Amino acid sequence: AFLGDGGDVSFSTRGTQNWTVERLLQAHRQLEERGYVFVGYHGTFLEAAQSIVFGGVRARSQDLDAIWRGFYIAGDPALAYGYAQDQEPDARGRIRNGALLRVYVPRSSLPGFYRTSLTLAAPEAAGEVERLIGHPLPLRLDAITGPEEEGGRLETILGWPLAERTVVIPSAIPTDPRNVGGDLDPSSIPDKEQAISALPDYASQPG
Amino acid sequence: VAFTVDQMRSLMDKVTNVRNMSVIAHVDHGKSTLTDSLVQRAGIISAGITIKSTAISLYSEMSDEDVKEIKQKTDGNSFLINLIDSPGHVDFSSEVTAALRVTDGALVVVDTIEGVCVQTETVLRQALGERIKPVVVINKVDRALLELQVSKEDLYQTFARTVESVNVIVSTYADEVLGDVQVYPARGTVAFGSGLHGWAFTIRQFATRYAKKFGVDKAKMMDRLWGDSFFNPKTKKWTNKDTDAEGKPLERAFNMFILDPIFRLFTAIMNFKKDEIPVLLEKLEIVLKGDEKDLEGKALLKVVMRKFLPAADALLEMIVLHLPSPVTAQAYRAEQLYEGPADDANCIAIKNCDPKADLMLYVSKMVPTSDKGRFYAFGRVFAGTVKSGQKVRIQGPNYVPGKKDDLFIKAIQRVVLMMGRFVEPIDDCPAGNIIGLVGIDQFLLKTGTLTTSETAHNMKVMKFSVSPVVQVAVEVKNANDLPKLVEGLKRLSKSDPCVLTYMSESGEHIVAGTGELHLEICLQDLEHDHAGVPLKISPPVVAYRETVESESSQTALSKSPNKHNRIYLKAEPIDEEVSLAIENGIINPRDDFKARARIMADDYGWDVTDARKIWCFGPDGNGPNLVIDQTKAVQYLHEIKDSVVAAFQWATKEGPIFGEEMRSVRVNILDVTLHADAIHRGGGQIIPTMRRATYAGFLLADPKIQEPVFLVEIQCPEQAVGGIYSVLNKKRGQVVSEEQRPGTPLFTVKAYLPVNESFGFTGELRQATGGQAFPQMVFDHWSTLGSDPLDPTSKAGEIVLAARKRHGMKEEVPGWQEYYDKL
Ligand SMILES: NC(=O)c1ccc[n+]([C@@H]2O[C@H](COP(=O)([O-])OP(=O)(O)OC[C@H]3O[C@@H](n4cnc5c(N)ncnc54)[C@H](O)[C@@H]3O)[C@@H](O)[C@H]2O)c1
Repeated sequence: AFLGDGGDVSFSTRGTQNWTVERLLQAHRQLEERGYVFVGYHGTFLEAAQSIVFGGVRARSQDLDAIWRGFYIAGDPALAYGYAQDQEPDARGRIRNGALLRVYVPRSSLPGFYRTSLTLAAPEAAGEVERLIGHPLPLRLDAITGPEEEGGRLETILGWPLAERTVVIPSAIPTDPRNVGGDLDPSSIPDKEQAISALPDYASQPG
Repeated sequence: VAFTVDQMRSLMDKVTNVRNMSVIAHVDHGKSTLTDSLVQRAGIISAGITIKSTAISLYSEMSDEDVKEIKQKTDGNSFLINLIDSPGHVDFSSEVTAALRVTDGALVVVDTIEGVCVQTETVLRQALGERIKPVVVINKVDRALLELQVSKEDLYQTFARTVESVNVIVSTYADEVLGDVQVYPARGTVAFGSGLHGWAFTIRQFATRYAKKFGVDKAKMMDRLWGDSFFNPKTKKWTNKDTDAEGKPLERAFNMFILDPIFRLFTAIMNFKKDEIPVLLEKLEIVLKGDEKDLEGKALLKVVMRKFLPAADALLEMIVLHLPSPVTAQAYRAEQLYEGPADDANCIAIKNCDPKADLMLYVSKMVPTSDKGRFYAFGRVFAGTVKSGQKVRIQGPNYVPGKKDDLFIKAIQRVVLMMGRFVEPIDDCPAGNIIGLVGIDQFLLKTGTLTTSETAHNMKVMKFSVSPVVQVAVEVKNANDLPKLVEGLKRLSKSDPCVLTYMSESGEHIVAGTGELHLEICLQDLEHDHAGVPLKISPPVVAYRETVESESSQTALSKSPNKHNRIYLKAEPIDEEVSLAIENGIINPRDDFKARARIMADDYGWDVTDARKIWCFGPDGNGPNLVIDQTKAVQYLHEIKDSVVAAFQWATKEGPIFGEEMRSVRVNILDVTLHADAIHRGGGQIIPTMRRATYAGFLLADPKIQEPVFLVEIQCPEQAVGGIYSVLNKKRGQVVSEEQRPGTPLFTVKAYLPVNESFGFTGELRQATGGQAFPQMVFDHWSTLGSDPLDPTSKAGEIVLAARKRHGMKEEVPGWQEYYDKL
């Protein structure tokens, strides 16, 4: 268990249950102590978070070119915040808020983390990425970080093999049920969480 | 007795022998106890679809000589008695009037010791205002003998004072158009007995028995059996002075021939005098059977008194012989029950109880049934005959012969007898009888008037409203009982048309009522019946509305998460007239868009252009809120309509101020930019966009909140009227009018009372008027607070902040910037 001590953690529209800031600091500490490192956030809907936190990140089909398949996370929680919501309304047409998740990997996987200035998910970057990771896409036991779009914010792609080795825990950053679609207000980010949200230094050159 | 549908019909066409009456009694007076004695005696049973008991049918048979005493037209020796159920407390005033309005007679139950209580007294003057003839029964006589052990003269004087206080109320409030309606024991309009032990008698009952032993017509015999009449035992002479020649006291007739025999049995049995009881029982001819010959104490006394003077027979006697039939009563209650001309073709048909004229059926309430979630209309035919399949004009509250508002020309699926808990279909039903109807619950909320005449006005309407102005949050104490509560709420909302159970966005289970008390009883039934599970109920909360005061300071802009879609809009207030029109069905969502626009344009000054660009109403797709399409040449605009509408439904259900429904809010979509590929204009993208833009526009249109306001009608004696104003002047109440009843000293004060000031109102009004006040409030209008909801200190802001915290929201109300596009 990597969720720390407390009640049963569940995901709701009212917010994550039994997940204070203090419990996060504990779980984060216990994670570092076991050789794990924080690499970013992952915004998604309630049922998904549940599956990830309690079942683990597992590979699945996704709408994109096969060479870019993998788990998608972002260093800046504001970016991942935009995906923390239902992507499709229910029968009546409700679109409820989601949850922000924190992704941790074994430090042993850090040698596989690289970065690039090029925009990802584009054929114009595939070559450079394949150069850095030292093999043809898709990503495997490695990860790539680069602008989600031209001039946009950074994103990180965890090759599924590496993504299935993550340990994900809830974030103390709450989604807003009365403002679904709104942008993350930086003042809603617990100063204590911001302190533990520093990202590792990624390689700009291949191994 | 078991009756066939043929027998009932044959019994229902003889209206002259029907007794429409209710029982006016305090619950702690054995109201249900005397009622039980009646149903176990005269209760009619039929020789699948069950309903909530609302009325009971009783059968009573009498002799040819008895029928000759009835001072009203009669036909035959059979009598149908409709015992219409009454509320369990005065507080349920609205339905207290409902029962009384469909009745003609009243059995007023009064206590022996305590006499007439404040409640029964208040209900009585209401019944008298409805022109209901009362007959009295002094219950709890058992207590006077066993506990108090009073003498025969003490008990008599006790009855004399009790009857005295009753006629004080009667002669005072009973309208002079009915003649002397006062009750006199000597005239068989007053009975005495104990509901508990199940015995009761009238002066007429003992008069009949001694009538032979004195070779005397019971007329002058029952005349003697009360008041100052004395039968000197030594001289065997009847006298009018309470002393003999030597100045010795004489026992009065009532104490001698009526009370003595009863006092004898009470003493013989309760003292276990085994040798007296047999002798005492024989001369009264009370024969015990097998098991009964061994009984002792109260066990024996109960049997002996039940066989000596059966309770139901004394009551049935007064009911049949002294209570007005539909024919006799409708003659003087018609003008009062008709909201139109007195010489109208229909009003006249009501006075004559004419079964041939246009139908005039009254619907007093809607009764829950086992046939799905449908309700069965309950009422009384005041004119014409109701038939199965017959097409009738269902005229609701707002209905007026002029307009076609609140009118539904539908057909009666089936007409049925309300046999207490069961249903019995019949072909038709002549005027004068109580009946139930099938297939009207979707046209009549609770009350209304059925008519077959295109020129007949509604009958005296009883003001009601489904508007949930108060609500609470239900929550199981044990997380495993969740399914039991979920089904409990689904059950609760079905037992009452005016109860609302829904789920807020947060997922909370909400129960909303029409008033403090109405919501109180519902939370009880839920935690004891529908669910039966320990519940955690939050304090009661008043329901508010969010609205705008002007047009948005500027255009509201908001883009989708994918940054490819944008919605430009602007909010503006909607005229109260219009919002009222929408709430009143005039401006209808399911109405043709062209026909509807003509109305809004001609009758409300709307640009017919905009009125045809209405995309939807809200919330629930019919509220007093509108989305108007004012875009120009937007490609694929229609392919997002379903989403935009959906968003508006949620945005109007819970506003940006503090989660409360919107009211009178017009949203004008000014412009839209969409991605070319429909893969990026799905619900997931548009819904939030529209939702947020609406919030931004709302917050820019000078936000305001509206509070619900009651209209309270209070009946109160002149003396205690001062206590009414005393309470209203600290509840922000505003007096509308103060009318006085012509003859009586009864006043009818009407005033507006903010719902958030009505909590415990009846309790305070009770004390201030000594219990003489008869409250009756219904939702009237919404009132916009002047104060700024965005200001935490202002009266509006105070409410807002308190609510926001209570909901766990950010204490401060969001600025339009939060929902506006983050540029
Ligand atoms: N989601 C983010 O936090 C994030 C961060 C940066 C960029 N992006 C952008 O979003 C696009 C993909 O969005 P996405 O990743 O949310 O959708 P996706 O199609 O890549 O993944 C599908 C969804 O399945 C859900 N899920 C449920 N159980 C899971 C499990 N056990 N393991 C893994 N996933 C599970 C995830 O929440 C995820 O949202 C990318 O192309 C990228 O450009 C997203």
